[PDB]
Amino acid sequence: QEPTWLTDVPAAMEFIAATEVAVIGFFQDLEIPAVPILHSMVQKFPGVSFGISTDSEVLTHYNITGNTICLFRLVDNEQLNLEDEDIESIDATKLSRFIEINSLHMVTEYNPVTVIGLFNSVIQIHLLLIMNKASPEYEENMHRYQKAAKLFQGKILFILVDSGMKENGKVISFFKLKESQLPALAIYQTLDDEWDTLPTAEVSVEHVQNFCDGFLSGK
Repeated sequence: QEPTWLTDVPAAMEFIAATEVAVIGFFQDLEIPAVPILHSMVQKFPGVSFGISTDSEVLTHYNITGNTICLFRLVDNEQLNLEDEDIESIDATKLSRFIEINSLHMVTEYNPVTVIGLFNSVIQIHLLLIMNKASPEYEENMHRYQKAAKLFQGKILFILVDSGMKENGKVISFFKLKESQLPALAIYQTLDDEWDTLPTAEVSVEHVQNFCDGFLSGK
């Protein structure tokens, strides 16, 4: 596949808004390795919209000064730049990992890569839904979790922790929760120590919303 050409500001915003995660190359000239490198990511990241613009007014709207590749994401309205020497010495693996790390969605799956992205968002409150992907109720619970995530966008990053995976045993045990108590919610702060849990949760929008609104209270 190939990146979509972006010729004006309304076309660019629309392109970025149509997708939870967009990656756009903003170039003052196409004679740099960033362009084919950017092209090569498309087939690799099927869940990302790739665009490209040389248009002056586009670059200006996004406050671009010189060759920059940006990742945009709905969930926290972020715009992350790969600029200057990052882009000068850009290779595919560095762009690849940058996209992996920072591809946060309305609900992001938890793994050691995404957690880096999650911890570096301006949003400092994280919610975990800890349950097993092989549960009967996984789909329904997840849909409802997605619905509640919309209610708190800009405020809380909704995350899924698949308890069906060994790697996640330690994160689950930090919150003093056991397998038999799942599905459960755990909410915490990136810069502060307080957290809370809702063991044996019913994952209804109302329950999730109440749990979040309680945590947000006062802070």
